[PDB]
Amino acid sequence: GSELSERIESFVETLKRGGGPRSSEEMARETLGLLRQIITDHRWSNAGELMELIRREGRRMTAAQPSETTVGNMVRRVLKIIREEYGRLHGRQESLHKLLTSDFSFHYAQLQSNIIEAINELLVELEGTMENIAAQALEHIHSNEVIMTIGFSRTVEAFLKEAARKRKFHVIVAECAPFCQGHEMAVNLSKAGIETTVMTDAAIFAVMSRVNKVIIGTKTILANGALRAVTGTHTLALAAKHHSTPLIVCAPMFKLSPQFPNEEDSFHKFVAPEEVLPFTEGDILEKVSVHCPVFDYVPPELITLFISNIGGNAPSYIYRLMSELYHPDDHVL
Amino acid sequence: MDDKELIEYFKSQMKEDPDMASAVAAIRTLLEFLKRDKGETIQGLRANLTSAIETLCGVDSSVAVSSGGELFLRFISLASLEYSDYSKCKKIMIERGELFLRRISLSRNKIADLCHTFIKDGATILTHAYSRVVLRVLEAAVAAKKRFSVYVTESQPDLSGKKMAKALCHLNVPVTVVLDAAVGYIMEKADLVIVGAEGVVENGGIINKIGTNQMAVCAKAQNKPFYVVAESFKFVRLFPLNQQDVPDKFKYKAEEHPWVDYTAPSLITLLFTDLGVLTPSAVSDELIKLYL
Amino acid sequence: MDDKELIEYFKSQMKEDPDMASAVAAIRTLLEFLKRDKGETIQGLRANLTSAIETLCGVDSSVAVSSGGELFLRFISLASLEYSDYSKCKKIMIERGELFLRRISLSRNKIADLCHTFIKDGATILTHAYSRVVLRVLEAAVAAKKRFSVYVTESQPDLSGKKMAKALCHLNVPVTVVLDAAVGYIMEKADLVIVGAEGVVENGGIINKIGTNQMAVCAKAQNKPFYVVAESFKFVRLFPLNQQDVPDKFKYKAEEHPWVDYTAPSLITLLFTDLGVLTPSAVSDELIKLYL
Repeated sequence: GSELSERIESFVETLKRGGGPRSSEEMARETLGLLRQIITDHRWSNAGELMELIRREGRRMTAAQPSETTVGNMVRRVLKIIREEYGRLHGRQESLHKLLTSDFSFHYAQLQSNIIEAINELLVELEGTMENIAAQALEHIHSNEVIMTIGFSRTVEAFLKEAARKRKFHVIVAECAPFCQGHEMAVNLSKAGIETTVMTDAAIFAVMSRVNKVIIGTKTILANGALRAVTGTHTLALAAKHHSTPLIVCAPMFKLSPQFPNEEDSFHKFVAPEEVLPFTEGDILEKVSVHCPVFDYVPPELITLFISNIGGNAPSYIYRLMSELYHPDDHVL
Repeated sequence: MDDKELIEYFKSQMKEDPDMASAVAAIRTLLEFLKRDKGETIQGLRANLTSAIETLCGVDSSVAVSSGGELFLRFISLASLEYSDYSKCKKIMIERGELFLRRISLSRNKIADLCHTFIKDGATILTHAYSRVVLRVLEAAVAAKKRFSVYVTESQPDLSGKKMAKALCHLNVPVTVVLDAAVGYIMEKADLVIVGAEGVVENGGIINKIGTNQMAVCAKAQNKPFYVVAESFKFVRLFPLNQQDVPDKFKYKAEEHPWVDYTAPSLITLLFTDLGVLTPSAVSDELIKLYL
Repeated sequence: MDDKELIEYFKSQMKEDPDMASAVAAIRTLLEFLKRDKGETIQGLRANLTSAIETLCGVDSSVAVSSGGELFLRFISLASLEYSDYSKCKKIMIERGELFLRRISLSRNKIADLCHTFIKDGATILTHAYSRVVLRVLEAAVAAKKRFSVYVTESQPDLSGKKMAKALCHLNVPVTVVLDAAVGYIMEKADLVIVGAEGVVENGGIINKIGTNQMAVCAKAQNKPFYVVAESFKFVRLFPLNQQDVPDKFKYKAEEHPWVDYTAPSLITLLFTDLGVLTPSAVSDELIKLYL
């Protein structure tokens, strides 16, 4: 449809030009709604053509902004939903069992309703992820604890606000320079009565010796349990590992991406050097190369626990969750 | 058939195709034994297959042959569970074995295609000894028009590292040969380590040539990623607590010169198998899924 | 004194007493050069001694020779600081050199008598290659009526490990020979590692045969004490930042095969020298005390 096409182009341009849905949950919701509209409006005779068109718009969406993995995650979730619905309606993972024991394009005229119902169920599950994560705050925070945060994470903010109803603790927030969004987080936490401290990134390793545990958010969870987080999270994780401080990642399930850390030089988001070195410096900007990476790679061995809407897991289990969310044939997309 | 011609078939099939691995040849020999058995009972078939696996593992002391034998026994047990009647079971086992043979043949190309992406342009690659899967990975990488250097170790008990260096020079890839005592010296030059495996133990560690453990320890000490390429038919439910806990049938006959050692899963970054790229914790799950 | 007779004297003193080490032979050759120099100025004396040290290090590419060269130059500098007149300074130098030679000749037995008490009854000792100081400490430990089993590495590029095994079986000490690649396999059976060193750098690390770093890292990974027995005159004021920072004159001529490697002081428990039992941090202090 023309309206569907204009909505797709609006989404693509919003992704390309930055901004858009500030919260990752909002953009996941928008991606799911767009995918539902594409499924409804477009004409597809069978499951294979629907798969091909979903993959085509998913490729365009991912090429719009590769650093935002949520869109590709939702596209792959919809593809896996289509796979499971078609398999359940028509017929009856690579393992040793399958290897020892050992097709689409058959039209059924009943798959669309099941696909839409599954997408709606996914949307309802997506709506309550933050409350589900926050409900586990008291199991991980004790009396007079010291928590450490970097930047502004809405899930971690909800976590701490829910924990603060019954326990008293201290929170140290490190500003995520240059976009010092930790100031907003510290002000918001102080509004709720939690005693809070503002400090720079350079002080992280200076104060980790007096921190009990580190609770952080992330942008992406990779297939091996690695993280794409805000820049400065890798050094914070290294400092926590130096002191054996437990590092907890509060991240919903829709931030799990089936790719591997093999990709390089496009992982980080490089933005204008104005954030690091102002334009008013003058002539020295001619011969100075200044880079401003927005994201950081965190190896899985630096993460102690993952708290999601389904509970707590170790990084070593992340692979299984991957196999429970995405088909291996959709990793390349 | 008979023990003599069983061993002869094993050796001849290994000889006629020097590319095919020992485990693949053992599985093919066991499938050929199954084809011509003239038996009527699944109990006698199981006993005779166990005896044939014992003979084959007596011919050569490799972990991969025993792993393939256990996998074959599990395959037979699963097929027997599916079909009660032996006459119907036999044909199903034969066709399933043919498909299994084709899949384990394609495993090497699957591993190479999946693994070649982790090595960059200008990267320095460290290998330990001769490994056909590592060679396939490097061939796929150079086919992808990537430029990199490779270091190999001489692998003193049998200079198979020199064989690997010759095979790599045959394709004109820049390679270097270092002593078995130079690994710790050369680790800082390299960016990642790629080794093969003769067998993957239950907890995610690996069994491989005697120099693998020290290379893994050095890579961990200098924070270098340690990658292992291994086929799925090398999964064994063995749990070595230490080096001495490794069965002696795999150390010797394959002052004191063991042929293999064991590497713990904590020293391994990722494993590249025909099932995909796995964490060491996945392997155990696989085994737990296979044996109910 | 001609250059030819200098090389001839060096080689003759090395060959006549194989027990005596290369550094002692170099220092003896330098003192013999100083014995008959027919000169009148200390400036030309220092220049001639420096040139003799360069040609001697041309003869042998060992770190110990250069260690002795710098130590001897410092000895001349201090002696000149003591006395301005050339004749009195020269006689002071010859007496001091004779005393210095006497004291450095008996360092090995002091290290043995101070280090044999760290060996326990029924211990399992791992060592890298041939080192006369380790032979001496093991002989003293046996003379202390102690029973232990020694493991040694074959030291592939020149099988000095086999020579160590023969020289240890000469006294009927139970010894075993393992490959260079089997070191990581053997660490868990050994109780402690004792090695020598061709040179002790400023920060407390050591320069030794190419396989020492692997053993140090493996022992650290397995929590085993790592003891280094070395002489005082092997104290170079070098500060290698990594394996590449080692001077190339010591790696080669003594595909690409380095002959030495550097071990960081954090991988070393104690150093057994004629000065005593020291932590690595002491060594630097010594050098700081030597050069004002």
